Order: sequence, then structure tokens, then C-alpha cells
Amino acid sequence: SHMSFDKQNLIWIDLEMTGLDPEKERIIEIATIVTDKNLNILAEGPVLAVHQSDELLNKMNDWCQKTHSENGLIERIKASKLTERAAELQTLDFLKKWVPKGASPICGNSIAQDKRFLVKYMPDLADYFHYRHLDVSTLKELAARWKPEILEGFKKENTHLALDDIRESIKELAYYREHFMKLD
Amino acid sequence: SHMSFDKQNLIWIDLEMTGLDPEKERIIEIATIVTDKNLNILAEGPVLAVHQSDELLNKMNDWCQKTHSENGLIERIKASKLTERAAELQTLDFLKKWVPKGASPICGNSIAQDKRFLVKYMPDLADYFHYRHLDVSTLKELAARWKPEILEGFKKENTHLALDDIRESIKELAYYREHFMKLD
Repeated sequence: SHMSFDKQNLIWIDLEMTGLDPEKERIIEIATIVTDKNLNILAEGPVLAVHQSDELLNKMNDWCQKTHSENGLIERIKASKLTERAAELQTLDFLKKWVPKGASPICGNSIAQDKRFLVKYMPDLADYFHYRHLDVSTLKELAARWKPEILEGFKKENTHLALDDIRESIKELAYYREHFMKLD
Repeated sequence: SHMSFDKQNLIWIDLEMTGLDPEKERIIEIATIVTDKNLNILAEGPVLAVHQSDELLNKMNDWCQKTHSENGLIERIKASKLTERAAELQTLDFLKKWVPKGASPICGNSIAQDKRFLVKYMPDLADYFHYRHLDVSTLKELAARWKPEILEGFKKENTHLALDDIRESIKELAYYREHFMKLD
């Protein structure tokens, strides 16, 4: 229990995956961040390279192998000893100190894609989430149709650091609260 | 091609399903609506009861059987001759006259849940969608944390008419554009 454990805290998550159909693809990296309802970061969670065979890595579309390599993820996947369960337990453990099970929706960009894989490879985690999604890209889509000018002034970056990735998804939300919301 | 075919039009969809895990559950109703980017309804699409065995209907959680019956959906499922493909082809056919393939994100409430089932039982349809989700409940979650007062003034209704269901999801969005957005 940290002091800021609260049922309105938000769980951000960003998987790395080896392809898009979970039924032949697997997780290869997992990261999480907890913020308060107002997007103030509380904690950064386990950033973990989940190990996977060399053949599944070899079946990877040429685009993903390029990225994962230049980032260096594969170097970690291949030096990883973590199982999916090891990854998951470690993240759960973490989450548990900051938000109650079932309270936060799943938060990040396009996170429906991540959740497909959780549901198959990390269902306890998938269950730790409220059923609802808090998809930042939802807002991008709306802005692109109802207020595109604000989009010519926010275009984020990568980095081989998952925690930086989440942070930009958050940055992005923070940006829509600013120039696309009316909070009063 | 109707005059208002446009790459920014939005496709709204609402499945009815027999349980939540697609891997043992199936579609039993499908409906769609196309709006323009500004949520003006263009067309209502095929509202179709997809037929499913009596045993899968019998394996249905007691909660879903209650609802589907009082609505009368089952009476249709059971009088249905439509296959998943028949349903799907008919919806595609429809969509094709109003939005290009791959342009609209998937729109409605919690639509990640629907898309799980499309992806397994109606993949051509699932493919007709841009990968991004436009989840109205995303906004509800944000309002509930950053401006809850507006939530004490919008609480929609059911009806055994899918097209009415979508219409409320839309109504809801329309409501957030009003009291939760700042469009300038």
C-alpha cells in the first residue's frame, strides 16, 4: 500500500509483440506505469524482456525484426530468462501496491492490441483491468476530424525505452486535455 | 457510391454475442450505422439475427439469456437462416457504398469486445476497419475522472433495436463534444 493507492489511479501498459495475431504471436517485452486520475506519474513498473525462441523471432515480419534489433530488444529477449508468468507475476505484484484489481481501464495507445495478447498469454493481468479501454488514439481520431490544427503541433517520438513510450502516450493525453478538452 | 461516400466517414457497429470469450462464444446479432465525421447519420445498415445452435444458447450465462429473450432476439436467432458469412457479406456490401475499406476506425462503446469476435468469425469485416478504435467509453472514463458533473446529466437506455443502441453511443459522443470537448 503506498499512500497514493487509489481506486481512480490509472494503469498504463505497453507490450512489445512479435506480430499482430496473438494466435501465432507472443509477447517479448512488457512495461507499465501508474498515474493518478490526473496523469501525474506515481510509479514506473517492471520493464521486462520476455524470452522467446529464435524461430519465432525468425518468423517475425521483416519490419519488426528491424526495429527490435536496432532498439536492441532482441539482445534482451535472447538474454532473457523470464517466462510469461514470471513477467506477469512481477507486474501484478507491482500493480497491486498502487491500484485495486478491476478498477482501472486499460490505458495507452491502441491498447486493444495489447490486451488481445494479455488475454491469451497473461490472463490474470488482463483480469486486473476493468473491462473498459482508455485509448488515447481515440482522441487523436476525433481531433483529426473535429480539430486537426492541434495535430500539427504534437508528433511524438520512439525510444528503445518502453517507459518513454508510455510517457509519450501520457504526454499525448495531457496534450488533448490542454488543447481539445474543456474541463472547467 | 452515394454522394457522401467519404474517407472520413465513421463506421459504427454493435454486435450481440452469447458470452465474452469468443473462443467459446459466437455472434447472434449484427448492426451497423455510418455517420459523417461530424456524427450526422448517413445510413443505417443491415440489422441481422445470426442463427446459432440451441445448445450454445443453452450454455449462455443466465444473465444474457434473460435479456436476449425479453428483447426477443432469440426468437430471431432461432428463426434465422443467416450464417456468419451471410451476415458479414451483407454488411460489407453495405459499408462499401459509404466508406472506403481501411479508412474508419471501429466506433461505438467498448468496441474492442466486438472486434475480438469479428476477427475470429468475420475477419473480412474486421479488416474493413482501420486498426484504431474510437471508443466512446474512453471519454466516459476521462469525464468520470476529470469532469464527473457532466455524467449526472446523461444516462442512456437500452431497446431491443440495435440501431437504437448505436444511436445512443453516438448520442453519447455528441454529448461529450458538447460538454467535454473544446472544438473552437
